[PDB]
Amino acid sequence: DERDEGLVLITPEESGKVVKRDVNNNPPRIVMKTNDWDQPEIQLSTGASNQINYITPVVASDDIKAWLSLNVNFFSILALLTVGGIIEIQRFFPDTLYW
Amino acid sequence: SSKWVNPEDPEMSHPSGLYVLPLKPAKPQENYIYTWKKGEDGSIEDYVKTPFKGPERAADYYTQRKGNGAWDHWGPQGE
Amino acid sequence: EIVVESIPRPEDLLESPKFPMFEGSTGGYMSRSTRERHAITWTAKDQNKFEMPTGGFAIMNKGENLCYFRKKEQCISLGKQLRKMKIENYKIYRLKKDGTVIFMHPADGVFPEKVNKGRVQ
Amino acid sequence: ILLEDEDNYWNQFRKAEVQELNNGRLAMMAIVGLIVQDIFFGDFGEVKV
Amino acid sequence: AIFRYVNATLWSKAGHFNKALSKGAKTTTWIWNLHASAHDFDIQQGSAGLIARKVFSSGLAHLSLVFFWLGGMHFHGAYLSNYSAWLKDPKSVAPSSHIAYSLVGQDILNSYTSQYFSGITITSGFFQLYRSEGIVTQSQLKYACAASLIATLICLSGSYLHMQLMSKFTSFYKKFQSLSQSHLIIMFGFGSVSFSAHQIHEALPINSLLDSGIWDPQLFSAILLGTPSAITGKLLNPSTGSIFLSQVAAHHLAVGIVFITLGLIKWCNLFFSRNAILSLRLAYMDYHAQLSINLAVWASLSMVAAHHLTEIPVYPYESTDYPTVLCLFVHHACLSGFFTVASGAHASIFVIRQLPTSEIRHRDPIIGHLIWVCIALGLHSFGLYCHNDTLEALGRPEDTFCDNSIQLKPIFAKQFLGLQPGIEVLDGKIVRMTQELGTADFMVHHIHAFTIHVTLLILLKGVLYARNSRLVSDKLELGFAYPCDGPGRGGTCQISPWDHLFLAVFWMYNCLSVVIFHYFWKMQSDVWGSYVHHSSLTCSHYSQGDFSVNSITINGWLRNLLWSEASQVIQSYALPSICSYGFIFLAAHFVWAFSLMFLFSGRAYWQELIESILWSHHKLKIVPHIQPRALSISQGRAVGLTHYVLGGIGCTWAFIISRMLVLTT
Amino acid sequence: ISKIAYLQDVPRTILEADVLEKLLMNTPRDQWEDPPEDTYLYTLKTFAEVYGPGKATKMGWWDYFRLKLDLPPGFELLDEDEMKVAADYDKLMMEGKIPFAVPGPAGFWYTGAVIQWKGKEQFAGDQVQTLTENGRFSKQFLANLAFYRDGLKPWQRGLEIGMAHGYFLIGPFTSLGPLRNTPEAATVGLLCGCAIVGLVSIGGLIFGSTIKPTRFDKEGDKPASGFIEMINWHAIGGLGGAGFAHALITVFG
Amino acid sequence: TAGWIGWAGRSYLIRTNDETKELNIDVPLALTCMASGFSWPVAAWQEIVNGEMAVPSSQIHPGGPYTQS
Amino acid sequence: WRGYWQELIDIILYMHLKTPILIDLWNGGVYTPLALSIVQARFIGLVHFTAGLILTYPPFIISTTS
Ligand SMILES: CC1=C(/C=C/C(C)=C/C=C/C(C)=C/C=C/C=C(C)/C=C/C=C(C)/C=C/C2=C(C)CCCC2(C)C)C(C)(C)CCC1
Ligand SMILES: CC1=C(/C=C/C(C)=C/C=C/C(C)=C/C=C/C=C(C)/C=C/C=C(C)/C=C/C2=C(C)CCCC2(C)C)C(C)(C)CCC1
Ligand SMILES: CC1=C(C/C=C(\C)CCC[C@H](C)CCC[C@H](C)CCCC(C)C)C(=O)c2ccccc2C1=O
Repeated sequence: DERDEGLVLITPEESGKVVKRDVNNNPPRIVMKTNDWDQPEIQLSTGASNQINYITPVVASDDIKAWLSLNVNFFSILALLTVGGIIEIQRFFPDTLYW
Repeated sequence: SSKWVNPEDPEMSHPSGLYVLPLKPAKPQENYIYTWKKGEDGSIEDYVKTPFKGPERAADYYTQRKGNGAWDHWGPQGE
Repeated sequence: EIVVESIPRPEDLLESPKFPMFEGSTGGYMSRSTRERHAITWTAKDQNKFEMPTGGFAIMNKGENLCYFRKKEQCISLGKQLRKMKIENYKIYRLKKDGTVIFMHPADGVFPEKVNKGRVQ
Repeated sequence: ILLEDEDNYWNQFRKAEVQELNNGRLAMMAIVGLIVQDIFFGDFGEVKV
Repeated sequence: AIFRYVNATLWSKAGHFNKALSKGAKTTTWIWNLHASAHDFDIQQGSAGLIARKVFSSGLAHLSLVFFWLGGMHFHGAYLSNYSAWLKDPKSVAPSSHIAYSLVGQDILNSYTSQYFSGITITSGFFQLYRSEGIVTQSQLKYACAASLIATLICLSGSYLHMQLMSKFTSFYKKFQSLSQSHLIIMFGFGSVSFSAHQIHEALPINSLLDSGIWDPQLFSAILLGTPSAITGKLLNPSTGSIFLSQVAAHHLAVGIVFITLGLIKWCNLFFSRNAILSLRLAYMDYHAQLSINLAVWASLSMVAAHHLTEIPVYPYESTDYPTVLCLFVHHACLSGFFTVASGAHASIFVIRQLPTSEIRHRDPIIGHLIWVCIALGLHSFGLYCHNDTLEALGRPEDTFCDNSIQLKPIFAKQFLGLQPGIEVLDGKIVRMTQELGTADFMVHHIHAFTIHVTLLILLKGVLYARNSRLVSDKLELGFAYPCDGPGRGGTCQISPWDHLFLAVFWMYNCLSVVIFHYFWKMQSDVWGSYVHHSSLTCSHYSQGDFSVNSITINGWLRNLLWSEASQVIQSYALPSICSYGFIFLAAHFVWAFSLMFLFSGRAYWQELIESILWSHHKLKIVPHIQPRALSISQGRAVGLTHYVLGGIGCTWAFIISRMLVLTT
Repeated sequence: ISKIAYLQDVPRTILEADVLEKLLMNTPRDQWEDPPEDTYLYTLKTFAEVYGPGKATKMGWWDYFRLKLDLPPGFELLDEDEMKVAADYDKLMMEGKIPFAVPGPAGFWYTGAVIQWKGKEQFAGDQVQTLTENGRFSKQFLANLAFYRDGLKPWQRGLEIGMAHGYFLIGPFTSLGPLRNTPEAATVGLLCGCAIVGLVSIGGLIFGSTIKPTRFDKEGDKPASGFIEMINWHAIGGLGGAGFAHALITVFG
Repeated sequence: TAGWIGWAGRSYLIRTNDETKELNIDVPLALTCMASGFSWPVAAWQEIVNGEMAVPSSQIHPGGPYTQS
Repeated sequence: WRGYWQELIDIILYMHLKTPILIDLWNGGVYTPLALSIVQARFIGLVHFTAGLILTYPPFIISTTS
């Protein structure tokens, strides 16, 4: 994990025993396992810290492409395009005067 | 290994499908009904089980039932 | 080899130490209109809270406990719950109108799911 | 079916009884006063609902 | 706090939340189960902390959705509406912030609302709401829309953040004392005081100027100035036909003060009877218990809103905007019914998942007496109608129950407003008129009581017999939503609380349809209409006062209400205004009939038909590996119920709205 | 207690002493060792094992804010009196006694009385006690009904019941019948009431011929003889009561 | 057009032969089949003639058993 | 369908057996009331549906053609 590289991540057993500062000069952070699939680990601060904690989610173009490949998005896009095409045909050639 | 013996067809198993013969009581319970029992001092009880000489309802349908089985089809061992 | 318990008629056994501590409800058997009963007797190492098949909850005595119901279905459901609690000594009896006691559920003393010798299809 | 001598907290039957008696005594005095005042001064304690 | 675990990888898994969906897509039942259990956060993978996380974040996301909808309403009012024409002359111009395209001749839907505007007449009362709020400019409406969109974005951000801010240690959602105190003092008390301030400082001057006739920008940008000593509600704005907005502002100030006082006495512990409610406090600290209680509270408040929005006029010109008041009443009554059946459902779920209260231990007497009261109420109330029908058909009106014949006077229906004699009118319309109660009102009210009691019977039976019953003793093991226990013991169809709701919804819909018809016919016959000239007016009502004479018979309901008043919707095809309403009438009839398919048929026939059909696909090598399956039993019931209710509601909606639109224009 | 490491010298900032005492009192004793995951005590244990003397003596502002958000305040936990009241309630219900309450408007009131909910037969749902059926007044009233009264012959029972039934039955037809406004309203109502008495007595005869109740029968008598006698005398009494009501109506207008 | 839709679809199903591909569409292959379905008349007649369209009824489930086995 | 109605019938039977006078005469043992079986209810609902549908037309045709 690149986000926490250079951070001193102490287990709860070592809390207070380790006081070495981080690469960013922050104090060590206590890491705990939560047994939650959504948040497997949570970190607490031993003191005031100056560190980057991104709130944006990690989204990959491959993941987005897989989600759109899901049959629902594929067929919904197909049906939306078809409905738009029929509506535009009705707009451009109303009343079927050619027939 | 079932002690029950089928009355209708000895080769087959008993319809009950049990393996231990029933236990008869020392004295069978006698027919009773729940009624009031005025206490003779102004009191009165609500559900007092009191003896009843015969069937509470003498209909043939009621009296034909012996409780031996679903159709009273269990042999003498049922009692 | 199996011994059938006395299991006195519920109308005769008004108060017994065996009966577990339960709340009571209108879901119990109708005493005025029915006479056939089913008794379930088990032994518990500790008082575990359990749900009566007839309405509310109950607390089983440490030692011998006895309960009365109207249907083998109620007795068997309570027995399944006891088995979940790891009480394997429970027995079920059918009580006729006249007091005859018929040992029913562990018919041969071995639970039906477990194979036993002397059983024929 | 009542158990007056029950040592539970939810056994305020004495409270209920005393409430009954006090309200009844007050109502006795009130009704006698209303009747007397109506007979004397024609005042029946008109209510302004 | 750790946002590195939120990735779009799970978006394509489609079923990660439910462990029972691990064997992905072996049949179409898998798709249906995915959808059914999508939002059942309790049975999903995770922990209680995750359940709380999902519940709160979903609440915030729905808040954002509602804010988006409100912002869209404001935008439509600002840019796609005739609000300017309506404000200057509300009577002549019908409200319309709704415009349709000219795709396939669809421009016919737009109807004449003003000289320069053509569109669809709206019935939500949003124009009256804006007028009450003091919104009189496109800029004001635009900034309201901007505020709504900003609130939408804020709520969306809050949901996304709280999905990770709240950890397994999070417990702020279990602080019921803090939650209730904060909501009572700030959300309600301070909210009401602040809205009273808003009214006093913005709406009162603007509304007074509008009533006078002033439309000056400088004025638009001295309380109790015009209100006399007359009790509020006893004197309506002569130029607007609604309660004085200064009286409304004083009401909100008083309500906020009362809420703050209640909160403060609770804070000081002045309330003493805590023990009487301690049992409920311990028992009902559950998601579903709170959901049921809140749903019932909001259902009752919605019904009270439906009644008061019409009986007590507070919005400008909403009293004379007959389509608006009718639609508001009907909408809020329907919401009341739906949220009440919801409360029943989640009460059943709470009973299944948690220990019930001790009133479940004498459930047999409760439901038995409810059954008896339902039977007696239905017998008497509906058999009075049947007696009237039979006797009138035989030719003996003197033997029927009516005002002229045997009459059932509602002695207990007594006045409390103490209004002055007469009616209140505003520009050729009856803004307010006393409703006179007689035999017809007696009969219809007892029909209402009967239907309410039967719906309550179904819901209460489902709640009380959820854990077990004489029939099946392991209903708790079976769960909440199962189709049956089997064909045994005679047959155990629809023994589940889910099915009890499935029937209570039918009964709620029946009750609400009767309520809607009663309100509609009574208002048309005895309240709404015009007048023809101390002055005495002869009031010409839209239905001509036929409720009191014809409503006493089911034939009268069928003829004078459905057949007679369906002339507008049935003959709406040529008319540009309501041709859409006629088509929706027809389509709703179709959908309602189509629901009977699922309501009557069964799973096995369709499964066998699907297999026979799939034979040909396999023959031609069209092998769908998501094997087609017939809808489950519970799903078939749900689909049938949804289509049934939607079709019935659509028919009623189109019928009433067409009638009102045509009559008022 | 002293044997619990994390409960020793918990810093005041993490949790106040009084609130900690209240939380321990509220929590079951057996859970102090290792509380379940979703409990205030579990949160306190997890955070006291990491923070306090001999450990991290500082916390980030946001971490401390969240800790104070998710730890309980004093007023959130139950009081001694509240816990006692709840325990007494549960003990009563489990013992089979019910703190009497009557439903009111969207709720129920507590009358302050403790009743014996369970009857003589504990497992019998027919025997649960209620004032309506098991009170002294109700017992005496039902026992003194004609159907039940002691020392009554079946003919006496039937005669009294029928007198009552016919006497009240004539009235509905007299007042609300088709001929209620005609001069023969009372007589037509009497005829209709006698017809109703006859129909119900025929139904009772069918009941006694099919089910044959034997509670009124004398010893050594045909089954259902007493019941049939009672039903016949109910028919007689219904005729008599209907006639008496009609006579009173006619004589006194 | 309808034969185009049917052919495309049948061709995707034959090419994929997997419930996982049925659920998560292989969009490249799906588009390829959609484009290829334009010659469906000739392709379908050729497959019908050559026996690649229909399989013998003995290779598929006939239905429920109507007699004793 | 049948389960709801069977439970309702059970409650009604409980009320009848708890009624003071009726219990001492009617045990419920003979012809014990029960909810209609699944097939019985299917048939009864079909009969009601058919009767209503068929019999509501002749009145209409007579009214319109007379
Ligand atoms: C104690 C007493 C009493 C009692 C009573 C009773 C107990 C009654 C009962 C009764 C009854 C118990 C009755 C019965 C009835 C019946 C009915 C109502 C029937 C019906 C039927 C039907 C409906 C059928 C039909 C049919 C035919 C015929 C043929 C074939 C087909 C069918 C099935 C359809 C009295 C009041 C007298 C008086 C006082 C004393
Ligand atoms: C709950 C309630 C109630 C109720 C009541 C009732 C239910 C009543 C009843 C009543 C009745 C129901 C009555 C009756 C009476 C009767 C009578 C009074 C009769 C008499 C008779 C006679 C006298 C007869 C005689 C004779 C005979 C028997 C035969 C031969 C001939 C001669 C004539 C001799 C009330 C309303 C109060 C109100 C409160 C509550
Ligand atoms: C019809 C029916 C089916 C068969 C119905 C099925 C399988 C539903 C078909 C689902 C389709 C594939 C979903 C796609 C949506 C529609 C095709 C949309 C049509 C929209 C129109 C406007 C074109 C059941 O399985 C069933 C089960 C239990 C009780 C009743 C019934 C029942 O009534």
